[PDB]
Formats: sequence, structure tokens, C-alpha cells
Amino acid sequence: GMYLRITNIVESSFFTKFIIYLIVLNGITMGLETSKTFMQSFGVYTTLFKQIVITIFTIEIILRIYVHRISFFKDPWSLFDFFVVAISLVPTSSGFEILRVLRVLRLFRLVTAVPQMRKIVSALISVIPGMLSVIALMTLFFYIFAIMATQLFGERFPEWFGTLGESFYTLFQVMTQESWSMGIVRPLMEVYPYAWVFFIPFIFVVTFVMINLVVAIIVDAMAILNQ
Amino acid sequence: GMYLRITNIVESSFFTKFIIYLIVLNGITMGLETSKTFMQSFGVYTTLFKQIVITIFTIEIILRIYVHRISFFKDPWSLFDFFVVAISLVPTSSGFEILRVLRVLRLFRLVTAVPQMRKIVSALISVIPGMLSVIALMTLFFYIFAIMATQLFGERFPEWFGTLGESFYTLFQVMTQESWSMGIVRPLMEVYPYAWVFFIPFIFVVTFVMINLVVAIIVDAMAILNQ
Amino acid sequence: GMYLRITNIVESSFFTKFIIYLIVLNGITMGLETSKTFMQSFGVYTTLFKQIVITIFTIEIILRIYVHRISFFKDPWSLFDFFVVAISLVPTSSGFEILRVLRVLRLFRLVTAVPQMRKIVSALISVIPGMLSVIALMTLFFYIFAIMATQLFGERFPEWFGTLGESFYTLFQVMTQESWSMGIVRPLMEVYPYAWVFFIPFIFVVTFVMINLVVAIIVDAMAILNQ
Amino acid sequence: GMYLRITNIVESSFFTKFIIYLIVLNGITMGLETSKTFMQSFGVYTTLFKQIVITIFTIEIILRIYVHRISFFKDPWSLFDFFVVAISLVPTSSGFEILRVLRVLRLFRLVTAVPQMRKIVSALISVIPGMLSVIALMTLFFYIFAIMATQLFGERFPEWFGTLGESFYTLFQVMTQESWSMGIVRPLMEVYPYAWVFFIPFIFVVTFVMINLVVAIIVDAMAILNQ
Ligand SMILES: CCCCCCCCCCCCCC(=O)OC[C@H](COP(=O)(O)OCC[N+](C)(C)C)OC(=O)CCCCCCCCCCCCC
Ligand SMILES: CCCCCCCCCCCCCC(=O)OC[C@H](COP(=O)(O)OCC[N+](C)(C)C)OC(=O)CCCCCCCCCCCCC
Ligand SMILES: CCCCCCCCCCCCCC(=O)OC[C@H](COP(=O)(O)OCC[N+](C)(C)C)OC(=O)CCCCCCCCCCCCC
Ligand SMILES: CCCCCCCCCCCCCC(=O)OC[C@H](COP(=O)(O)OCC[N+](C)(C)C)OC(=O)CCCCCCCCCCCCC
Ligand SMILES: CCCCCCCCCCCCCC(=O)OC[C@H](COP(=O)(O)OCC[N+](C)(C)C)OC(=O)CCCCCCCCCCCCC
Ligand SMILES: CCCCCCCCCCCCCC(=O)OC[C@H](COP(=O)(O)OCC[N+](C)(C)C)OC(=O)CCCCCCCCCCCCC
Ligand SMILES: CCCCCCCCCCCCCC(=O)OC[C@H](COP(=O)(O)OCC[N+](C)(C)C)OC(=O)CCCCCCCCCCCCC
Ligand SMILES: CCCCCCCCCCCCCC(=O)OC[C@H](COP(=O)(O)OCC[N+](C)(C)C)OC(=O)CCCCCCCCCCCCC
Ligand SMILES: CCCCCCCCCCCCO[C@@H]1O[C@H](CO)[C@@H](O[C@H]2O[C@H](CO)[C@@H](O)[C@H](O)[C@H]2O)[C@H](O)[C@H]1O
Ligand SMILES: CCCCCCCCCCCCO[C@@H]1O[C@H](CO)[C@@H](O[C@H]2O[C@H](CO)[C@@H](O)[C@H](O)[C@H]2O)[C@H](O)[C@H]1O
Ligand SMILES: [Ca+2]
Ligand SMILES: [Ca+2]
Ligand SMILES: [Ca+2]
Ligand SMILES: [Ca+2]
Ligand SMILES: [Ca+2]
Repeated sequence: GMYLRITNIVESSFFTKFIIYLIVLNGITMGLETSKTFMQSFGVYTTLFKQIVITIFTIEIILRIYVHRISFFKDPWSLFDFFVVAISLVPTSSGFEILRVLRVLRLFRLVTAVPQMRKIVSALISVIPGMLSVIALMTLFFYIFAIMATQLFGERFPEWFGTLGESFYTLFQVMTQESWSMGIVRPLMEVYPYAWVFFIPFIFVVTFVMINLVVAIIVDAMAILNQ
Repeated sequence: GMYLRITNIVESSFFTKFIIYLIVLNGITMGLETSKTFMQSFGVYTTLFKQIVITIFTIEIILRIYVHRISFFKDPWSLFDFFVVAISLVPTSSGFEILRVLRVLRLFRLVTAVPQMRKIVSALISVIPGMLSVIALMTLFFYIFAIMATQLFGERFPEWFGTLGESFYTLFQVMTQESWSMGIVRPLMEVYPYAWVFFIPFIFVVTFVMINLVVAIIVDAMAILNQ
Repeated sequence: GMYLRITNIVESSFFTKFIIYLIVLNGITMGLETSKTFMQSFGVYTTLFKQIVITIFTIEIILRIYVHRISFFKDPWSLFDFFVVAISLVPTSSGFEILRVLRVLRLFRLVTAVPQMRKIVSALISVIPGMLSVIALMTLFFYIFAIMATQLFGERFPEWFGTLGESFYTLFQVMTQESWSMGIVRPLMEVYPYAWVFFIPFIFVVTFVMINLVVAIIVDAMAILNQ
Repeated sequence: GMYLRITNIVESSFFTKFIIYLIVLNGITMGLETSKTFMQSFGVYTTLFKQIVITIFTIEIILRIYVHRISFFKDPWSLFDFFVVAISLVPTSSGFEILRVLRVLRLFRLVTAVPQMRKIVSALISVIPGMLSVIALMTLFFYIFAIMATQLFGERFPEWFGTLGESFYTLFQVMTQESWSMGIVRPLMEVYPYAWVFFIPFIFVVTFVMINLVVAIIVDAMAILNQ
């Protein structure tokens, strides 16, 4: 087509720097809205601000959808950028409260826009694929010990191991090692005195696996450097 | 001998993929049996399912024992695969309850069958042999401090250090650092005010050794790469 | 100018070794002043000692400012060395109590003077610049989860998430993993039973990011060695 | 001189393997003596055993001192081997109870005798010298924050920060992160609401330094391999 003009504006630096400025202003706005006193004083300016920024972001997404239609929905950053826009597009009384809490995720658009942020985030995602083998191992391991722990402690201890889900949680807690013994294992042993046969091996296996996953991360990082 | 036929079926992909499907179905079954309501509704279909799958697995192990007899009992994956089959072969009322909880280990047959899982598990086992020197060091160290801590705190504090085993446990807990001070050392110091001479050095030695073991894992991994 | 004499004294070893000896004597002095009994016995000798050492340090800084004026205020070690001198130069009744507690920082002048200490400290500072990308990521992440957690739990749980700052703190605590579950998440779930959807993902993201930052430190260290 | 005979016996394998067997027998003995029931049954055989083994070890040390006099007291393994022998040589009623608890250290003679154990222990000691710079840094840092924390919280909180030593301990506890917040910082903030300015930076500095020390261990290990 002005199509060259609108694609030289959308891909212009000033357009994306401007929506960056709008993102930062909105983040401060969202920070201030937690103050109940600030919300008694300037509750109207901020909400009108939120409305004007949501409309700007929606037209900005419409333009970005136009200038490169096929890529926009095959590109992860813009896909997410479209989804957080959409989630906050549904009016706050049109959705459940949880939708209004998710609206906060619209600040990650700062990670979307800032290219140093893009670089680092896709670096962490890049780490993820090697870990799949040991994540699959470990979630099978957690499933098995959830099952055994439910069937072993979930009547005398229905608070912690009564369910499969409760056992998943208490096992994750034991894995992070928080309160693993004065909190879970010792009270257990007040009734089942060989409960440490279940948990001490569990601790050993889970910690060994975690260490090895970390070392794995490290060598995958280093191989691209020694080459 | 059909011996070529049965060894072209046992070593066929479909046979092992089928027992993989059976393993997954059984894992979901075992997951559902923890629900007491599901067990009131469909307690019979699942138990008949468990019986038909245990017979399939037992004939599958019999065939696998036949086609390569000598290797089957000199191969770790199949050895374990035989043992978990056997453990759940003993009827649930023929054994103690703990046997029924061990039956859950039959889901690790998924690690046995899936070759990506085999690769990663034998990778972790491969890590293990280098660690033997420092494991032997450390268990001697734990034995010595168990002994000293029992003889030092196990009358005024029989809950935690009254025995050698109780001291082993409380020392392992202090090693994982859980509640090491507000939980153990400080209550101790209410009666023995120099108890930190025992535990602070213990903490230092045990943490230093743990770090060094991890670094050791790392360099053993890296040497095979710089070569 | 004696200017050559005073610059051959300031840059002399004995001058800086002497202020090192004075720094150590002052550190022991500061250690002793916490004893209330020692302060009843020799409260006067130590305070006169503090006054004579502060005057020596102030003239030492005046000389060092003279011999190389332009560099002194463009050099970090001496800049800090000037600032800790100044902070304790304000009389103890001229400032708030917090100023008297900051006076203790005058012992880091030992890190300033000792060159092995300088080497190691600037080594740690040298590590810092690479971490900026992931620190910026993470503080955005903490800001977002502070906001969501305040809006989600800060009425039923005003102690922990009532404010943005309180939520920052409780989230940092959950990040260090201290008491994350028996302390925060479980009491929460007594009222909001899906609170683990908020915290378990938070734990996962924050731990993964921390691991990756550490690995990043490591590879940055190693690249200067494989080269 | 038989001097060749006694030096071909002392340096014989059988002599050192025999004292290894004696060390293991004594370790089991020491383990059994914690049982009060075993001590009612066989309290005499074990004590006579302890006496016969202590005499064997003392003559063994006398022989080892003879065959190479100058080296024995310039060699760390044998020096320690001499000292643990001496500590348990003082009769149990001739010393304080703590001496009888130290007698347990005579089991580390197993690390002294076993050469794989020697290899690994001197490997860990070998790691230690590089860490000196950051240990010296850190103990200065701990001294400074002990001082500030005593002067800041040791009247309203004399249990934890009343002394310099108590503050050292509570700071070490905060460093290991155990109960750092629900245990120390939060109760503090009930009276001093900006106590997190002191501890959150302390946590950050101490953790960063710890990470860097570990990375330092790692690169020192790796440089001897890339060479
Ligand atoms: C990216 C991270 C940057 C750094 C983040 C800084 C966060 C600062 C948090 C500290 C603020 C909270 C402390 C505080 O005491 O504030 C009180 C208010 C809420 O209480 P308030 O409503 O004042 O009290 C009500 C009294 N009542 C019930 C009797 C009527 O709470 C407030 O006043 C909230 C103050 C708003 C802080 C907004 C800071 C935004 C930082 C910029 C981040 C933009 C990144 C895109
Ligand atoms: C590939 C990308 C990375 C992703 C990898 C992470 C994989 C996580 C697997 C989680 C699968 C389990 C999820 C699940 O089954 O949810 C169960 C519970 C929910 O409890 P629930 O019963 O809903 O609570 C309601 C309370 N009620 C009924 C009494 C009213 O919720 C929990 O208990 C969840 C607790 C955490 C589970 C962690 C499981 C092991 C993950 C291993 C991660 C690898 C580390 C090396
Ligand atoms: C490998 C890991 C994959 C992901 C694992 C997913 C785990 C999901 C766990 C969450 C389920 C538990 C949550 C929940 O509230 O369920 C309740 C039931 C038990 O309570 P229920 O019997 O319903 O209540 C009794 C009521 N009474 C006493 C008054 C009669 O508890 C249940 O309903 C159990 C539901 C069965 C979940 C089975 C999921 C299997 C995942 C596939 C793994 C196959 C790998 C080979
Ligand atoms: C080579 C492959 C890797 C394997 C390496 C792991 C080595 C583990 C060594 C364990 C040896 C000690 C086992 C033991 O003596 O059991 C004692 C206690 C059992 O307590 P118990 O007295 O049975 O409780 C009954 C209560 N009662 C009598 C009052 C009714 O049970 C416990 O207290 C066990 C607590 C954990 C002990 C950890 C010992 C140090 C292991 C160092 C691991 C290396 C880390 C760097
Ligand atoms: C760099 C680190 C080196 C190693 C640091 C060593 C730190 C030693 C801390 C242990 C001392 C505290 C233990 C203790 O019980 O001392 C008590 C006094 C305070 O209580 P005190 O005033 O004696 O009791 C009052 C009784 N009343 C209320 C009834 C009248 O508290 C004291 O007596 C304080 C004793 C002063 C220790 C000064 C040590 C300085 C180490 C050298 C560091 C110089 C580096 C530049
Ligand atoms: C580049 C050099 C390295 C530096 C990187 C560190 C960045 C730290 C960012 C901190 C920004 C947040 C500061 C802030 O907003 O302060 C809020 C609270 C203060 O609570 P406040 O409301 O003042 O308490 C008064 C109580 N009242 C009102 C009821 C009377 O104070 C807190 O809650 C602070 C708690 C710690 C916050 C940690 C935030 C995430 C940092 C991520 C660090 C990277 C790790 C991978
Ligand atoms: C290097 C590490 C190897 C593995 C270490 C194995 C450690 C085993 C610890 C578990 C034993 C303790 C469990 C237990 O219930 O034993 C009870 C006794 C003490 O209570 P007891 O005196 O039986 O009860 C008194 C009853 N009363 C007051 C009413 C008269 O406590 C005992 O019976 C103690 C049993 C002695 C265990 C000796 C094991 C030595 C392992 C070999 C290490 C040699 C390395 C050089
Ligand atoms: C080169 C080879 C490696 C060695 C490096 C380790 C360096 C350790 C430095 C320790 C210096 C401080 C020792 C000290 O001053 O002792 C003070 C307290 C003793 O408390 P105390 O006042 O005796 O308790 C009596 C109670 N009373 C008076 C009320 C009846 O006892 C404590 O509080 C000690 C707590 C641990 C202190 C840790 C200090 C920082 C060490 C940094 C280690 C490096 C890690 C990166
Ligand atoms: C079959 C598996 C073989 C068994 C061997 C595997 C090793 C398992 C060790 C036991 C696990 C307990 O794990 C426990 O975790 C805590 C976490 O605070 C460690 O505390 C840690 O401090 C520092 C700082 O992070 C770490 O760098 C270090 O790795 C570790 O010492 C304890 O030192 C460790 O003992
Ligand atoms: C001026 C200094 C610059 C500031 C930057 C330095 C980083 C400091 C991070 C904040 C310190 C809190 O440290 C907190 O320790 C706990 C210990 O369980 C970590 O938990 C850890 O789990 C795994 C398993 O060990 C580690 O490999 C990982 O490094 C870390 O995530 C928390 O994730 C981390 O947040
Ligand atoms: Ca932890
Ligand atoms: Ca821990
Ligand atoms: Ca902990
Ligand atoms: Ca921790
Ligand atoms: Ca810890």
C-alpha cells in the first residue's frame, strides 16, 4: 500500500520506545493501586489512565497484526503480547477476580519489548530442553512416592498424605527440605517409628538427581565454549 | 527352534510398546485406587484389571527369560524388571502391607522399558562410582559424630541423641541444616551452653565436604568433554 | 615542592602499614566497647583512643587528598576511605544513633588498605556486571508477584501480603525457601486452598533463574581460562 | 642395626593391615558401648579389649617413632596418629569427661592408615589454601555485622544479639538461612520495623560471597585439567 508508512512507523524505534514508556507508566500505576489511600485520593485519574493505555495497546496490537499477519501468530513474543492484551481487554466485571489479578502479567510486555530482556529470557528457555529427560524421570519418581506415601500415611495423617495431591505437596516440601523433619518426619515417627526409611532415601535420591541436573545445565553451557 | 518367531516377537517393537501401554494404564489405575470414592464405584473393574495385567507381565517375563536365559539374570534392567514382577506376584493377603506398598515400584518398569529413561538413569548411576571415596569418608565422619553426640547429649536429650541411631538422624538433620539451631542447638544450649563447639564445626566440615563432592561430580563430567 | 618528601612518606610502606596497625587496634577497641563491664572499667582510655585515632585518620586523609588531589575523588577505594572517615567525623551526639552504628564500617578500611583484600573485593565486583540482565529480569518478576500476591492475600492476610512491601518481603522469604510452606503457604490454604498455584510456580521460576545465574557466573569465569 | 627387621616389619603390609583391623574392631566396640544394656552384659570384655588395643597402639607408635624419628614429628598423618594415641593414653578418670568424648577421634586413624582415605582427605585440604582470601574477607564481614547487630538489637533482644558472641551465632544462623525470618527478623520487626535493612543486605552479601567462593573452588579444580 500508507502500508509502507505504517510499517515504517510500527517498525520505527519511537513506536516501540513509546509503548515501553507506556508499559513503565502502567507498572507504576499498578503499583500505586494497591494503596487504599492513594485509591481514595486519585482513584479516578489512574482508572482513566488504565483505560487510555489499554486502548493504545489494543490499537498497537491491531497495527502489529496488520503489518505482518502470518508471523504475528507464529511468533512467541508477539503471541504472548497479544494474549496479555486480550486478557485485560475483557472488562474487570465481565470476568472473575482472578482475571483482574492476571492483568498484572501485562508488565511482562516489558520483557517482550526490551531486547536485552528478550535475549536473557530466551537464554533460559534455551536451557530448558536438555532438562526434559530428568524432569520426566523425576515426575515419575514423585508420582510413585506420592502414591506410596498416601497409602502409607494418609489415614493417621490425612492432613499431609490423605490424598494423592496432598502427598505430592508434602513430598515437594520435603524435597525443598523445608521443615522436613521437625515438621513432617518426626511427628510421623510419633506413630510410625520407621518413617525415616521412606523419607531419608527419598531425600537422598531427590537431592542427588537435583545436583546432577544442575551439573548437566553447566556442561551443556560449557560445551558451546570449548568448541 | 517358532523360537525365531517368539524371539522376533519379544524383540519386536510392538511387544515392548504394548507392555509400555500396559505400564501406563496400570500407573493410572494405581493412582485412582487411592480415591476411596472411586474405590466404592469401580473397585472391581480396577482389581480385575490389576489381575489381568499381572498375568500379562508374568507371561511376558517368562518369554523374556526363555529367549535369552543367560543374559536375563546378568542384566540389571531385566533383573529389576523380574524382581518387581515377582514382588507383586505374591498375593496381597499372602504378604505384609509393606509388600502392597512396594507393588507401586512396578511403575519404574516404565524407566526400564523407555530407552531415553534408561539412558538418563544409567547416566546417574555412572556418576556414582567416583563419589565412593567421599561417601566412605563422610559415613565414617557421621559415625564418629553420632558416637560423640550420643555420649554428650543423650541423657539430658534422649529424644534426639539418646541412641546411636537417634544421633545419626539428628546429625543428618543438622547436615541438611533444617531447624539446626532454633530446633536443636539452641534448646541444647539452654542446658549445655558450649554445644555450638560441637555443631558449628560439624556444619562447616559437612558443608565443605558436600561442596567438594559436587565440584568433583562437575570436573568428572567436564574431563570427558575437554578430551 | 617537601612535596616530594610528603609524597615519599604517604606512598611509603610504613605510613600505610601504620594506619593498618591503627585500623586493627581500632577494630579490637570497637569489639571491646560492646562489653558493658569493660566499659565501666576502661571506658575512658578507649574513648580517648578513638579520638586520637580519628584525628590521625583525618590528617592521613588530608595528606592523601593533597598528594594526588584529582585521583583521590576519582578512585573508589580512597573515595570510600574518605566517606567512612567523614561519617565518623560527625560527633556522636551531632548525629542520630544510626550514625554511631555506621561508624563500625570504618573497619572495612582494612579491606581498602590490604592489597590481597583489594584484589578479592574487586574480583567480586568484577563478577557483578554480567548479572545485571538476570537481576533486572528478577526484580521485575518480584514486582509482578508482589503486586498479584498483595491483591490476592493482603486482606485475609494483612500481616504478610497486606502491603506491596510486605509482599516483597514474604516473597523474598519464600524465595530463600525459609518456612515457605508450614509458615506461609499452608496457613494461607486454611482459607484459600489453591494458594499453591501461586507459590509452587513462583518457587520453580525463582529457583531455575537462580541456578542459571550461578551457572552464568561459572561460565564467565571459565571463558577467561580456556582462552 | 634387627633394625632392618623392625623396619621391614613396620613398613610391612601386614603390620598396617593388622592395626587397620584393630581400628575397625575398636570402632565397633565404641559403637556398642553406647548401648546401656550391652554395657550391663559385656561391659568387662569390651573395656579389657579397649585396654589391650590401647597398649598395642602405643607400642605401635613407639616402633613407628623409632624407625624414622625425624620424619614422624614432621609428618601430618603420623603427627595426628600420635596425638590421638596420646589423648586416649591419659586414663579416663585422669581427665575431664570431654577427654573421653575426644577418644572417639581415634577412629580417624582409619583415615590415616587407609591410603584411598589419605588421598581424598589431602585433596580437600589442598582445596583449602585458595579459599583464604575470601575466608578472611568474610570473617571481617561477620565481625563488623556482629558488632553493629549487637549495638543495634542486643538490649531489646539480649537472647540473640546481647553479646558479640551471641550476635556472631545469630548472624551465622541467618547466613545458613535457618529460620532467618519467622525466627529472627520478623520478631525483631515487632519492635524495630526497619530491621530488614540490616538483614536483607546481609543475606545478599553473604550469599553472593558464598556462591563466588564455590565457583572459585571449581575453576581452581578445572585449570589443572585444561592444562
Ligand atoms: C521494579 C521494582 C522497582 C522497585 C519497586 C518499589 C516497590 C516499593 C514498595 C514499598 C511501598 C509500600 C510501603 C508502604 O508503607 O506503603 C503503604 C501503601 C499501602 O498502605 P496505605 O494504603 O498507604 O495505608 C492505608 C491506611 N488506611 C487503611 C488506614 C486507610 O503501599 C504503597 O504506598 C505503595 C507505594 C507504591 C510503590 C510503587 C513503586 C513502583 C516502582 C517502579 C516499578 C516500575 C517498573 C515497570
Ligand atoms: C517441562 C517444564 C518444567 C515443568 C516441570 C514441573 C513438573 C511438575 C509436575 C506436577 C504434577 C503434579 C500436579 C498435581 O498432581 O497436583 C496435585 C496438588 C494439588 O492438590 P489438591 O488436591 O488440588 O488440593 C486441594 C485440597 N483439597 C482437595 C483438600 C480441598 O498440587 C501439588 O502438590 C504440586 C506440588 C509440586 C509437585 C512437584 C512434582 C515433581 C516435579 C519435579 C520437578 C523437577 C525437579 C527436579
Ligand atoms: C506422572 C505424573 C502425572 C501427573 C499426576 C497427576 C496427579 C493428580 C493428583 C490430584 C488428585 C487428588 C485431588 C483430589 O481432591 O482427589 C480426591 C481423591 C481422593 O479423595 P476422594 O476419595 O475423592 O474423597 C473421599 C470422600 N469421602 C471420604 C467422604 C468418601 O484423589 C483422587 O481423586 C485421585 C485422582 C487420580 C489421579 C490419577 C492421575 C494419574 C496421572 C497419570 C500418571 C501415569 C504415569 C504412568
Ligand atoms: C554408595 C551409595 C550411596 C549411599 C550412601 C549413604 C550412606 C548412608 C549411611 C547410613 C548408615 C547409618 C544407618 C543407621 O545406622 O541407622 C540408624 C537410624 C535408625 O534409627 P532407629 O534407632 O532404628 O529408630 C528406632 C527408634 N526407636 C529405637 C526409639 C524405637 O537411621 C538414620 O539415622 C539414618 C539417617 C541418615 C544417615 C546418613 C549418614 C551419613 C551418610 C553420608 C552420605 C554422604 C553425603 C555426602
Ligand atoms: C575478625 C574476627 C576475629 C575473631 C573475633 C572474636 C570475637 C569474640 C567474641 C566473644 C566475646 C563475647 C563472649 C562473652 O561472654 O563476653 C561478654 C562481653 C559482654 O558481656 P559483659 O559486658 O562481660 O557482661 C555484663 C555483665 N553485667 C551486665 C551484669 C554487668 O562480651 C565481650 O567480652 C567482648 C570481648 C571482646 C572480643 C574482641 C575480639 C576482637 C577480635 C579481633 C578482631 C580485630 C580485627 C580488626
Ligand atoms: C545490582 C546490584 C545487586 C542488587 C540487586 C537487588 C535488588 C533488590 C530489589 C529490591 C526492590 C524492592 C525494595 C522495596 O520495594 O522495599 C519494600 C520492603 C520494605 O517494607 P516496608 O513497607 O518499608 O516496611 C514497613 C512496615 N510498615 C509499613 C508496616 C510499618 O523491603 C523488602 O521487602 C525487600 C525484600 C527483598 C526484595 C528482593 C526483591 C527481588 C530482588 C531480586 C534479586 C536477584 C536474585 C536473583
Ligand atoms: C561406619 C558406619 C557403619 C554403619 C553404622 C551403623 C550404626 C547403627 C546404629 C543403630 C543402633 C541403635 C538402634 C537401637 O535401637 O539400639 C539400642 C541401643 C541403645 O539402647 P539400649 O541400650 O539397647 O536400651 C536400653 C534400655 N534400658 C534403658 C531400659 C535398659 O543402641 C545400640 O544397640 C547400638 C548398636 C551398635 C551399632 C554398632 C554399629 C557399628 C557399625 C560398624 C562401624 C565400624 C567402622 C569402623
Ligand atoms: C581457614 C580454615 C577455615 C576456618 C574458617 C572459619 C572462621 C570462623 C571464625 C569464627 C570467629 C568467631 C569465634 C567467636 O568469636 O566465638 C563467639 C561465639 C561464642 O559464644 P559465647 O559468648 O562463648 O557463648 C556463651 C554464652 N554465654 C556467655 C551467655 C554463657 O561462637 C560463634 O558464634 C561462632 C559462630 C560461627 C561464626 C562464623 C563466623 C564467620 C566465618 C566465615 C566462614 C567463611 C564462610 C564463607
Ligand atoms: C543414591 C544417592 C547417593 C547419595 C549421595 C548423594 C548426596 C546426598 C547428600 C545428602 C543430601 C542432603 O543435602 C543437604 O542439602 C543442604 C542444602 O542446604 C546442603 O547444604 C549445602 O550448602 C552449600 C550452599 O548451597 C552447597 O553448595 C552444598 O552442596 C551443601 O553443602 C547440605 O550440606 C546437604 O547435606
Ligand atoms: C550485592 C550482591 C548482588 C545480589 C545478587 C546475589 C544473588 C543473591 C540471591 C539472593 C539470595 C537468596 O538465596 C536463596 O538461597 C536459596 C537456598 O535454598 C536458593 O535456593 C537454591 O536452590 C538450588 C538448590 O540448591 C540452588 O542450586 C540455587 O542456586 C538456588 O535457587 C534460593 O533460590 C536463593 O534465592
Ligand atoms: Ca533449601
Ligand atoms: Ca537446606
Ligand atoms: Ca532451610
Ligand atoms: Ca535455603
Ligand atoms: Ca540452607
